[PDB]
Amino acid sequence: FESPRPYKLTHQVVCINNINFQRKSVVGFVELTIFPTVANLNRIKLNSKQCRIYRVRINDLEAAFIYNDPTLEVCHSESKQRNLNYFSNAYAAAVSAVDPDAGNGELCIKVPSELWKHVDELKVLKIHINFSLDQPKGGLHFVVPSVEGSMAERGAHVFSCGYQNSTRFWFPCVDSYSELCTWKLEFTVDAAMVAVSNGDLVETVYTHDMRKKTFHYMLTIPTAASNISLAIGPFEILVDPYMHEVTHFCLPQLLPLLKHTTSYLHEVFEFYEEILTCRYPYSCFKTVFIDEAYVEVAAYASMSIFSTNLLHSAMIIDETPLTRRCLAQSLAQQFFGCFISRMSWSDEWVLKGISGYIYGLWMKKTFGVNEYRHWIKEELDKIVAYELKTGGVLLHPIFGGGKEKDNPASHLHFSIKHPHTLSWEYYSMFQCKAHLVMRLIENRISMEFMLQVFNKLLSLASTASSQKFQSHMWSQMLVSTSGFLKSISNVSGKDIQPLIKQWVDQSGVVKFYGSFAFNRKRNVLELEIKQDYTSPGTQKYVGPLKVTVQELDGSFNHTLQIEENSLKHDIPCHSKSRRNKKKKIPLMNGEEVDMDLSAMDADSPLLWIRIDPDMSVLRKVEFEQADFMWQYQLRYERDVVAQQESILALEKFPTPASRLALTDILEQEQCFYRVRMSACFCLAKIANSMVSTWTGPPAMKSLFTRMFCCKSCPNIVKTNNFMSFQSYFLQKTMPVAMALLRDVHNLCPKEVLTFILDLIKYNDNRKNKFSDNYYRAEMIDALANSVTPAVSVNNEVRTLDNLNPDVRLILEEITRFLNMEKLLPSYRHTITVSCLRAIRVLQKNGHVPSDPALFKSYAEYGHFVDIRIAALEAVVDYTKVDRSYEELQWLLNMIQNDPVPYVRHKILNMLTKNPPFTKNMESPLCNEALVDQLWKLMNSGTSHDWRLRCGAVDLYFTLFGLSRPSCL
Amino acid sequence: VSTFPLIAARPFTIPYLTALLP
Repeated sequence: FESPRPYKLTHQVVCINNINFQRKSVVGFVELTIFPTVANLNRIKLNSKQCRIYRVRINDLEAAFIYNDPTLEVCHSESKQRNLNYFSNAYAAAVSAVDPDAGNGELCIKVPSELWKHVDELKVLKIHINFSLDQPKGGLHFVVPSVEGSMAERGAHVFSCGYQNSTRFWFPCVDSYSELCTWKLEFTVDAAMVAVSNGDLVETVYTHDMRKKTFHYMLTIPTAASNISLAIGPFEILVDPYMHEVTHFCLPQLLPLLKHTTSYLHEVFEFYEEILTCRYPYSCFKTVFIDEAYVEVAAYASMSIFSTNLLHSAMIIDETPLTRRCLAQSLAQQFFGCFISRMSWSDEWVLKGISGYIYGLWMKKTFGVNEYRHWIKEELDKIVAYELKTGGVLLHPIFGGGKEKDNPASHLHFSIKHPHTLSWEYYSMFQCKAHLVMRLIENRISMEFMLQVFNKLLSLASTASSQKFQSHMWSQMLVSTSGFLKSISNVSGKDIQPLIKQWVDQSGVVKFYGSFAFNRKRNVLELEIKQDYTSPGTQKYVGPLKVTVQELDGSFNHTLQIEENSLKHDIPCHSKSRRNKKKKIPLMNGEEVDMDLSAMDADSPLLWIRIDPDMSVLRKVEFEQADFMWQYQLRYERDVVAQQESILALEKFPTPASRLALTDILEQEQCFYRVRMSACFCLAKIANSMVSTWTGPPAMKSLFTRMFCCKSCPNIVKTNNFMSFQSYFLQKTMPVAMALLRDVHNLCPKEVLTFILDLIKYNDNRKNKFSDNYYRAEMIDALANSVTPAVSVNNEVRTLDNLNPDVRLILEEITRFLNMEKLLPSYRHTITVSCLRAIRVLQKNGHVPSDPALFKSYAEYGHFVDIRIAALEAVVDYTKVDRSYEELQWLLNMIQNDPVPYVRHKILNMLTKNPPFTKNMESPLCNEALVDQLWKLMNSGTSHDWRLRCGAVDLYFTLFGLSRPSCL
Repeated sequence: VSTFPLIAARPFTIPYLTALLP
């Protein structure tokens, strides 16, 4: 109910002063107003790192000072137990001891006996701490362009990105969540550079009248400490006119990009207050764009600060989803970092659950309900893929208290009480399972009842906030899992605790071997299907559910399920649909018009099998039908889920020409965008099986012929095929699938190669007002998908033939596009990213030799994030395939030494995803000194961020995981 | 020098004002 934490807190005043750009330091004093709880509270603990305190003071009395860092290395630096398990357990216990959720110590000021007698008299105190941040090595960021003479004034900015508990790294506090406080914030800033944090503009004139300004932001609204961040430097734009109080802060020469970017946000506010039945529960809302991003999502109190990658300036069409997608994320996680709050790390999952569900509801009534279901399919793809890679993602209410583990989910790391042990794969699937558990709450409880629940939560939050700090009656904003469950059961009490003990408290992905049997094939038994499941390693036995069957022309049959899963079950049978030449359309689904006796329609009243088409269960369903039923699903079905799962099932085995015909019929209608992308991939995989069975034409030429008429297109489609984004996505996708069309003689895509060359010839001027960039990028990706691995028979790598014959033309085109984007550049060098992927594929086919020096020169510092991340993916795969130890040493040294966090994040991420030095396959000899240097990089040099040593924990998961590394 | 003399990397100070300019 209540927090197990003494020393309640009310007020805190920050005052940043003397912020430097040359020695790059910060000095400041912080002010805490504290009501202690119990007597003999002598060793009062706060917590921070990289903070040299100048002095501490309580009412003109400098007391004692304790400053420890057990977040650093093991207490013996040469602890020979250099394995995963001992380091994981010792680090979990050590950083739990860093956490003040016990009698612990990181910053323990000792109360003297005089002030102890004062605590015996009055438990009301004030804390004044003068301190100084150095050159910030994990707590702030000083983005400075390398000029330093004049453009350090105009062109640089100062901010703080970080994780949830990164407030420790910036200014000293408690465990930085779950301390409902109020703040006064004093900012010694430049006259041009504007400081952006929480609260309100409560005292701002040209302040202190000497040379600079000083900002007073007061946060009276009670939040936690894990919401404060200070962006200094950008320029003010009000993009108000619809709701009059939305403020934005961005760097100069980026301002009409904001004038296009911000709008449609008022619609998101309108829909969120249709959901919540309130107002926006603040004064105003702030947004800062910045050329760095620890997290792309990041959402704080009345303020969203994230990357200058999401502008999307009116011509750059393929961020039409992404921009307001990330804005919806940075409003939802905003709303649930503001008021509703966890009591512990194990109690969080409700928050990001309801936030992801709220921006999913936003994705419902803004764009693409079928794309919304496709996003749910991508969520299931992510969850099934990761929890078949690794174990489950469990949502604990249960602790390991009493030095206990209780962790079957400890295949790698600790998960119960602590954030900074987890991986971003685990964190992403935490959010993904939060999405789908909220969809299970949809599946058992009505949406209107959820609106009632959420209105009750925000009613208790807004009533408990903005008051005179009611003593002992103020922690109602801690709305964690237990009381939230009680509120749901008060609204509608059902079997939601079985839903918890299934999906919240048993982290398992469930496959489904629902074996199709065929009764009423003029049979004695009537329409029966067997249920079966067993697949251990990561399995789960889920019982009572329902099953959806569509008839030929008839009812949605729904059938119960049972536990003890060696089962046989029935169907609420259709009539005997006989004389079906007369029974043409007896109401299939409304007024849909379809006629085929082409199936096995002698004695078959069934068409399709389905288990929960609204996608309740974390599922991977495996079964078999007749192939005619699968192909008849792809002429029309009212589920994009059914369409793309039949697309996968018909990507596996078949090759008739009627499949190609029905695929081309499905691709020429108004059905869906990405269904046709994966259907062109069906055409690719099936025409790859047309080596000896080349019955049709060379495919997908007639699809460009019969669908696109500019001026009737005399054999060639050239100009101005836009303003219909169906054709935009389709022309973006299809030549990539055309480049896969291969029959095995030399795989011979020569007509397709020349056709793609002719398409690259025929680009448009400014008649298209749509910045023809991604079309070029995916055609270069089709050139990358022109993999020809079998040219170098003996030695043709090293400028022998000036290698021949079409590879040289592809080199000409990628040279042209690289130098055009060196001269033109149009939007982020995305063409250069596709070209570098093409150059790596050519290095993987032995045409351009395996040399990292181009990728080395594009992994340098002063480039864009995407260029650098593509070159780093390239050099990670280079270290995987080739035996380059020296570039791995440089890669680890740049993991140690660079100021950008996200490139380190993604180096570690896709170094874990694409590993060299593979466990129990050790030919390049990691045992020599690489185990030692990786152990050092886990211990030392990684006190900057938590996630970098989390990625290093992922590295030792991949590299020599549950054993000694076979050194000694 | 004859066939494919690709332009080497510049890397310069401020990437976001250049690579995000219409």
